[PDB]
Amino acid sequence: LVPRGSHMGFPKDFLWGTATASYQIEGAAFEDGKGLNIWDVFSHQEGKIFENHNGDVACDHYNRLEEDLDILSKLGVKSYRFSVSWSRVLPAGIGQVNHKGIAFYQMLISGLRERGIIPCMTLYHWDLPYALHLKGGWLNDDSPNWFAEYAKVIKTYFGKEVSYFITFNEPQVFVGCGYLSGNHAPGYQLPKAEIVRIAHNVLKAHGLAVKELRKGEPCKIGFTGASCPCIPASDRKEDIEAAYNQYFSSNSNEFVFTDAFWFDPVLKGRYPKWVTYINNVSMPIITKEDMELISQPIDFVGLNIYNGKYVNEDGGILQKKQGVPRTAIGWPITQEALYWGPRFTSERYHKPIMITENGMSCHDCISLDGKVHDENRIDYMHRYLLQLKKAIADGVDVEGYYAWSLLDNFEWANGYNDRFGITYVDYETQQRIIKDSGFFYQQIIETNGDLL
Amino acid sequence: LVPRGSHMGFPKDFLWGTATASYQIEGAAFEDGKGLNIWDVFSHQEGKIFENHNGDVACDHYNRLEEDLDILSKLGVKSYRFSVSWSRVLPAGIGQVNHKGIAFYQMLISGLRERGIIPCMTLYHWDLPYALHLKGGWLNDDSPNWFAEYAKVIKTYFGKEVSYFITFNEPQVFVGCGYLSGNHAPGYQLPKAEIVRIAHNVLKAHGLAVKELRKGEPCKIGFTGASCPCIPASDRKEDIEAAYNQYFSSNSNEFVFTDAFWFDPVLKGRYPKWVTYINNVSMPIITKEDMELISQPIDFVGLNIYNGKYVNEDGGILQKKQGVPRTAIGWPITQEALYWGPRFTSERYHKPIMITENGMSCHDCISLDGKVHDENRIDYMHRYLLQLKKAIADGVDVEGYYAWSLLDNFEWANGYNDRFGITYVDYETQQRIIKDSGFFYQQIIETNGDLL
Amino acid sequence: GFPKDFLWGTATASYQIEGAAFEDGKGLNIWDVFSHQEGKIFENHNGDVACDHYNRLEEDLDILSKLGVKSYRFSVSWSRVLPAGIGQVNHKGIAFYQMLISGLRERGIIPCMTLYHWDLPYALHLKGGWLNDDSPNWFAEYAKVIKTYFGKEVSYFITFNEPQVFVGCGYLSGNHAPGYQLPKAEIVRIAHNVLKAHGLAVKELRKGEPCKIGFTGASCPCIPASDRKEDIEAAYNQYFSSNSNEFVFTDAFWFDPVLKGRYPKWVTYINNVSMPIITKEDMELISQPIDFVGLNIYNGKYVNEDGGILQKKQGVPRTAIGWPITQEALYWGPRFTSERYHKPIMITENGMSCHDCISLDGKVHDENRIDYMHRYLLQLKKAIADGVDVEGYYAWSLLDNFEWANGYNDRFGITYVDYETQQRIIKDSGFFYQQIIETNGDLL
Amino acid sequence: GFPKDFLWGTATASYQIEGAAFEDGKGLNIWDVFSHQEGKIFENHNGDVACDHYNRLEEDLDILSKLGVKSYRFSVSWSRVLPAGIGQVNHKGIAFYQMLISGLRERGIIPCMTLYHWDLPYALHLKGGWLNDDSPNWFAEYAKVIKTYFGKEVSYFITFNEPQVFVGCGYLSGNHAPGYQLPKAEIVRIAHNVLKAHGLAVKELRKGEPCKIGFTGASCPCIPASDRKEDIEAAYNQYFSSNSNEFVFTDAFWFDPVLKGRYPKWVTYINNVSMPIITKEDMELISQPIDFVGLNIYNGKYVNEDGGILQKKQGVPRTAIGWPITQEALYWGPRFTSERYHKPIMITENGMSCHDCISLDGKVHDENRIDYMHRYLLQLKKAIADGVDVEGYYAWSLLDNFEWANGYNDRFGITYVDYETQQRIIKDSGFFYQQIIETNGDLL
Repeated sequence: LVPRGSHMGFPKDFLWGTATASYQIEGAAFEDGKGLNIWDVFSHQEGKIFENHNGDVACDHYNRLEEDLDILSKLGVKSYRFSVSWSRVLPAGIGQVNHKGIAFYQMLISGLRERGIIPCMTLYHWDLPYALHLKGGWLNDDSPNWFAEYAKVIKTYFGKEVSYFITFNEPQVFVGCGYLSGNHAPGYQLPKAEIVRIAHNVLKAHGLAVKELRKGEPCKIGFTGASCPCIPASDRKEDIEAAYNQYFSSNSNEFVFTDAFWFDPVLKGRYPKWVTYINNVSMPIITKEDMELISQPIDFVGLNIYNGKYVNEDGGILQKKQGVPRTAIGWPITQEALYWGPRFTSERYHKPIMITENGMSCHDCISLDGKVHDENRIDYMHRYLLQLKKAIADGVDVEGYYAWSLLDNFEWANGYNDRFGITYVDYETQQRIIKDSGFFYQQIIETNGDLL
Repeated sequence: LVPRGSHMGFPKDFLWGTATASYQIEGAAFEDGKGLNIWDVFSHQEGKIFENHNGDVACDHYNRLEEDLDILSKLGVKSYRFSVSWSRVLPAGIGQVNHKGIAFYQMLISGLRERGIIPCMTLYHWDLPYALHLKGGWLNDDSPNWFAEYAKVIKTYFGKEVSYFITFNEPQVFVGCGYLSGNHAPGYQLPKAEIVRIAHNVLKAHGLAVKELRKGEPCKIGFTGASCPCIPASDRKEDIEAAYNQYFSSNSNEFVFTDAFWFDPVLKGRYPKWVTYINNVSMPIITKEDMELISQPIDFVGLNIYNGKYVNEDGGILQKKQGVPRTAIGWPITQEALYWGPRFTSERYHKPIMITENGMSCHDCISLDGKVHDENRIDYMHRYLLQLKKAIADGVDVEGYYAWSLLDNFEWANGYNDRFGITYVDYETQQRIIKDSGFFYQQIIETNGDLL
Repeated sequence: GFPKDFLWGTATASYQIEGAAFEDGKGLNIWDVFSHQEGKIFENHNGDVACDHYNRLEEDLDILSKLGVKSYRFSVSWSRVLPAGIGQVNHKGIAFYQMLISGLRERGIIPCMTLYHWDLPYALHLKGGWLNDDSPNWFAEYAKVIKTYFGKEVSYFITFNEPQVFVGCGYLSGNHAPGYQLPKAEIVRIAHNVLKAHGLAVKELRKGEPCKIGFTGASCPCIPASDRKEDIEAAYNQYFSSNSNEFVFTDAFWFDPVLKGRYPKWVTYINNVSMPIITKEDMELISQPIDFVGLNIYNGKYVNEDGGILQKKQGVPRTAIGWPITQEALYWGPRFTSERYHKPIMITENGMSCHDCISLDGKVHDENRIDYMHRYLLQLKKAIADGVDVEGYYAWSLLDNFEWANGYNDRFGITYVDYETQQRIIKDSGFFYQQIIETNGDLL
Repeated sequence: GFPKDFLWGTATASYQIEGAAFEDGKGLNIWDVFSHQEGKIFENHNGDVACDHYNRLEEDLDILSKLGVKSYRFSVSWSRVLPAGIGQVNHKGIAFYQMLISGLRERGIIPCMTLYHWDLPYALHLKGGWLNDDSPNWFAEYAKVIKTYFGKEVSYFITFNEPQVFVGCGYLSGNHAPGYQLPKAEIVRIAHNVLKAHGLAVKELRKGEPCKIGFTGASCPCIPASDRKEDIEAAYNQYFSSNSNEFVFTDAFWFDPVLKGRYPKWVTYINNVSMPIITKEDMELISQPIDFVGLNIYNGKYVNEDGGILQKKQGVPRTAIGWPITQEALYWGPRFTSERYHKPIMITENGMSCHDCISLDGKVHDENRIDYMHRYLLQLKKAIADGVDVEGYYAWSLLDNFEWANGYNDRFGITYVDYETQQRIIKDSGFFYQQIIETNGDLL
């Protein structure tokens, strides 16, 4: 990388954001003609979620939109990253549009523009329409075309007022956990060949969606991966190099959760070399036309980084420190991940990066004083943002940072047992209480991070 | 039932048969334009089959048809029950017919008619075309139409020479083990509502397939269930009634492996009442028209009976006797199952019955004398046929009995570790050796079971 | 408010803090072996070194007196003082605890000594541990050594810590050392040997100096739906219920024997092969007079008006180890135990696991721990107000330490320990607590 | 052909046939308790009654002589003769075995007594079983009691049956009594104690009458692919290989200590916490001279020229318990053992589980067992032809019986047992074997 220098710090037009996802916050899962999604069915299956929690109601954000928009303004957030519920706008996934569904996102986007908050719209954050699941979901050859139709509808109704789109959130997770480990919807444990087939169809879906998002008003399009940065043992050149190689490595026994497996097709138009020699029963035919479609020009790379892994000089994973600082969900705190992650991604692909998620699960409660004190989240945020500022100094093009999450919400298989919000939600009353971290982040934005 | 008494014994036209299934014997899994089926893929997944056995080659029946036909005639078998490989005649499951696949079954049927043996063709014995699995298989609303199209092709090409059809074999198992327990292809563990959805789509497929099989030549059409008969504690009326009720019972927590859940729809055009009360997420919509489609008139009920369970006077399950006679697969020998199973089915539905499978897994070997002695199989067959003869005497209309199997073969998740054959197969050489039970059965057929 | 002479304390256990597992002729304990068995502990952590408290006794004593703690609850490593579990006493082991107790008395801090905090000497484990008919006698000998060498200076003893856990987790579920999953009859045999062991240890501890003797249960209090009389009775009955299929973790299975001299009725009616013979003399031996009941309370469960446990509230406030925060537990637990047994209560453990770290400012901020303590202590103070006799409250723990099968992944300390340097850093909670003690809880 | 003095026998074990588990002062054993634990045994079968051989000794002896058996291998129930494992001898227990041995001698049948066939007295289990330092002494005492009451009329002794199984399955995998899953060091400790126990038992069995003393291993012979020297040597190496990750079920791990007075090399390099101290005195004690090596061989595995274990053939002939039929096992097992240890070999167990039943003709036809026996015995004959010292062959088993974790679901008998009525029906294999004995296997 070519350095930029410290002086400026964070860019003047840096998107200080917060992120949510449809299923995690919206509720009203069976209202206003919305079609079932795979998480509605998965979450209602005995044993799949922590204490059989589900997203039926969640934060009831569908009905409390106004209140949450006021929290965004109050905090002084520049950008709001959210996902559209495919099944809310297209109950069957294709064909008939649901106007009540469109109306909701319309009211959200008007509320955002009225408050001068830049919409960042995730098209797919895991809530596959159930009707499409009944037709084989991402195993179906037509799944790219289904997604394209959805993309077209998105652009049609929201292309006017929304200029930031992300096609897919974390294919590593929704394919890996959804279809390999089976812990996420729809809860399958499929063979390698089918994982490759699904990947291939998700990536082609991405291409077609990009094309659909290009028709009409100009906009910035992104793709978000789950990233677990390899943190080098030292600043020695060989150690950095080993961490870089390990970070972008993949093989037929361990690919679905990697960066390279997804980002190489998107950005370089090629899978990792190993893919070409796989001959397993039922492998998809991967063509040159496929790879051109997949690698449509996009504007930014989205990184979801929560933590990384310390590697040795040779790129092997170092044993975790005893009593290493950790979060409420069990993950370690590794501040340098928000340096090395963006750095290596910039070095490899030479693209603008947005941190589409960064946040911490904390055992938050309402204290006797009626407030929610989350110093651990503040320290986490403080530490991670310093590392991201260092990455910008060393010449990484970073255009935005999105705190996960605006609200405590339904954390997938962990239910409501993990609170990631800068805003606390009491689920008995649906009361919002802004946490200390919320005000901390507000001050950062107002000072554009100059005082970190 | 009105008895006929024990003078006549087995009817004059009784179909003495043996039974196989496509995937279990054919092999040639990747030849002659045959498309993949779910078992090709499932069996190649690590850990799914005993010692990773698969049906790639199986008994190589595809190439050794003439030797197998010769065994049939040498034994004097009246009828041969087999299944057609959907994926062999329709590689994508729909659309393009594969004429080399047709030619195989053509040469089988000609071979049979030439030897005066009556073909009993099963359409679906679990080998769903992989291409259709990728479209969601039986979860897909169109899966009935797929099957219908298959059935039409069946009728078109084989309706001339084949007069006995079975639409589905053991939906209890291919749905229950395929989609609930996940031990069989495609290896899923789906919620209750999806099992009902699959069941309903399978049953509608049956309806449509019957209609296709009715167009053109006249034939007899059946539907085969896996049945575990409840054997009453005694001949007292109340003990019998209790066994009857247990046998035909089902509920939302135990239905997929039951008789009534499948046979009530087919034969009486109604689900068990509990189904209409369920409202789980994403239950299929069951219409009056659906039930009329499902309940096309058919000519016989198929029962696959290997063993039953002894019940107390209240219909509760009695504890299995210590050291009860059992088989190599671990199942108990329960002779009375082949009396009570047919009897109760006869009483409930008043339809002709065929025993479409009965047989035993034995730890068979080639002895020093070069022969295969299976006296345990002989005794099993003798005892069960005695019981079937008694059912016929007590007024059960039984039109045939098919021994499972003609050949040792691929026994699904148990691979080649379970031999059910009246003919031994050495898989190293593909040598067939008719077992003692084969000659025993030959004698039964020639005497029409008069000497049992 | 809180009584004038209230034992404001903090608590630890030998294996969780000491380290120095293989020095000065200390014999092996079951945790030394168990912890070294791959897969038994989070990331194969072990207490070989732990907080190195063996070697940093002085520093930790200064923390105690800096916080102004009135009493220090700790356990004695049975294997450190009796390496084979019986016979030859090890004087270098005694020296350590002697040095500690001196340090405590020099700072005016009342020692509260737990005899058995789960670190069964391995040599005794090779002889069948608590399945052995002689196991009560082994303990008695250990309790006699304790009185001999420490009875002069120590007048608060706890025989056993959480029999629910070291038996239930150690021999039923198998998540704790020695990691067994034994039949019901052997669980009862173990329980009966432990309870007889307690009796004999009480008698040993009664010879010589006058002292207060206690017994500590892991208690999960049933919190009534409301203050309605019937909801309270339903909660009480649930709290003190037990049966053949769920007893090892209950209060009544252990405390009724100790305090009422009888097991729950169902225990006698069992006749599983190999069940121990429970005699009248056994029960008289078990039910020696003791001076207080120890309650380890972390959280409880809410019960409906019929005694049925309610489902945990969605998004309930919780701790870093996953447990819910249920403040009312430190009211109802003491109150119900007081009502049933009419003995003085000692809260021998109360605390919270937090995801603590050193912030950019070099301090350890644990506001959650502060709220937890504040809330729970309010409840205990209300129990006192309503006439419940509570003689002491010990915060778990003085130090972040080895949390058994969770290793070092759970920090319960009012003092943070960086395990890389063994540096102690007092958390905000430590100063909060200091202030609570100074004011005897009058500002809660 | 087969030698003139060949010991053509059949074999049983106490717990598998005797029943009468709770009578005539017999103490509990681990299998009494384990088998009553929910879900430990196939359909919760136990040996409370088994074949009721205790109460039907005459009938079973009559079958033994009817078959023309030359030797009868049985085990003595430790807990039947010493109800507490040590101390008071139970003379009603002794009487039974005295009656058995009388009935054998009376019928001209050579007794072959197994001391330990897995039924450890429960009292000793409570004292830590084979983990306890005194367990070799417990067994020594037992072996002295055996010699005292049976040394006059019994000249064939086997100290331990299948240490591979009772230690491997009993304490590593946990599928057999007592049902534990212990660390490597505790397995080696148990092995060492069993082995030392063996040594003391030999010395006890030497005091008085001269006798033949053996040690029985569970053996899985490696069958060379071909008769090539390379394939043979590779099979030999694999057959006697072991390592710290895979030793408890091997031959070398147990037989080297007994016969060569050394453990395999890898044992030197284990430094795990709790590892037993193996002294040279221990090794000399273990490695007492013995008269024969007992092999229990059911099947083997085929190894390529490299020594790598070959995959099982698709559709290989197998038994009702799932094992493959590998006739050559009863050639290479003896030969390789004979070459390594230069000791006389006794096939102390060989047979086949079959899905046997009473046919309509009222007979029990078991042609598979007949073929199995014929195929294996031909292979044993060929070993004797090639100069392997084999002193006898004992068909497992006389009766269908309690097959441990598989309960009564696996029938190994040459006599069928109907558990409803306890009727015995000699199978075709019994008669087949009778004929082989009368002809001394000349017609094989």
